[PDB]
Amino acid sequence: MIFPKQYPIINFTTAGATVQSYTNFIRAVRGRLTTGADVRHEIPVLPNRVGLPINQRFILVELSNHAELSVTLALDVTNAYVVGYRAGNSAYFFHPDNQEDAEAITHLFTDVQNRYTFAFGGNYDRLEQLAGNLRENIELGNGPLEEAISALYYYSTGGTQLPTLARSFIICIQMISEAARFQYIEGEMRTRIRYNRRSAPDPSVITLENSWGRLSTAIQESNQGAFASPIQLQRRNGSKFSVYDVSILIPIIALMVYRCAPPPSSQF
Ligand SMILES: Nc1nc2nc(C(=O)NCCNC(=O)Nc3ccccc3)cnc2c(=O)[nH]1
Repeated sequence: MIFPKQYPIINFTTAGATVQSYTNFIRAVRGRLTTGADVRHEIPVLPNRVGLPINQRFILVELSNHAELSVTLALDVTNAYVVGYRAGNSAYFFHPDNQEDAEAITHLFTDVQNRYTFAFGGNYDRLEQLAGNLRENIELGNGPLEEAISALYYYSTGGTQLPTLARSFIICIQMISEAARFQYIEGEMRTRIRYNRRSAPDPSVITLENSWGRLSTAIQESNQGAFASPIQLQRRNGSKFSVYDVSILIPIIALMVYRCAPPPSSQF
C-alpha cells in the first residue's frame, strides 16, 4: 500500500547558491508553512496547533551539499521549528515538549531503519550549551551551511562530535527557520551569500530571534496595531530600539506563531 498524501518537500543546495536561489527557497518554505487563512496587519500567522490534522502538521526541507551529500529536516508548521532530521537510514528527533508532539513525530520518516530521540530538546539555550558556543560566536553563511549539512550527514557513523552536531543545528535553524520567520534575517543571510563571507549574527539578529514569540503576541494583542507595552530590540551596533507598533515590523517579520484568536473586525 501507501496511506494517502505525504508532507511537502522543498529543496535547497548550498552548491553554487546565490541570493536568488536562497530567496526562492525561503519564499517556498513560507508558502508551505502558511495557508493564507490568517493575516494580521499584513503579516501572515502560522496555523493554529489546536485541531490541526496530522497530515498538515509538517514540511520537509531537503538540503544538499557541494560534497554531494543530503539531509532532510522536518519543520513543524505551527512554529517553523526544526523537530528532527533524516540522513540516509537514520533519523534523529529533539526531545519532545509534550505527549501530543511525541505522537506527532511518529508520523515523520516512517520507513527509516534507525530512529532515535535525543534526550535533549532543540531550543537554542540547550544547543549552545552542547556546542560550547553562543549564537553570537557561530558564523553563518553559505560555507557554514555546506559544512553543517556534511556534519549532520556523518553523525550516524561517529564522524561528527556532539558539539559539532549542536553547532550545525544552530546554523540550520537560523538560516532556514529564522529566515522564514523574519525578512530581516533572510536579508542578513542574502548579504553573506552574495559576498560569500561568513559572519556571526549581530545583536539585531539575535534580539529578533529571542523576541519572536513576544512580538507575535504583542502584535496579536495590540489595539489596532498599538502595543500596550513596548518591546525593546537592539540595532546592529547593540544600541536599544523601542517597538511601539506593528507598523515598523511589517518590513521585518514575515510570519507569527498563532497566539490568540483575531478580534472581530479584520479579515472581512
Ligand atoms: N530546533 C529548533 N530550535 C529552535 N530554538 C529556538 C529558540 O530557542 N528560541 C529562543 C526563544 N525565542 C522565541 O521567541 N521562541 C519561540 C516562541 C514560540 C514558538 C517557538 C519559539 C527558536 N527556533 C528554533 C527552531 O526553529 N528549531
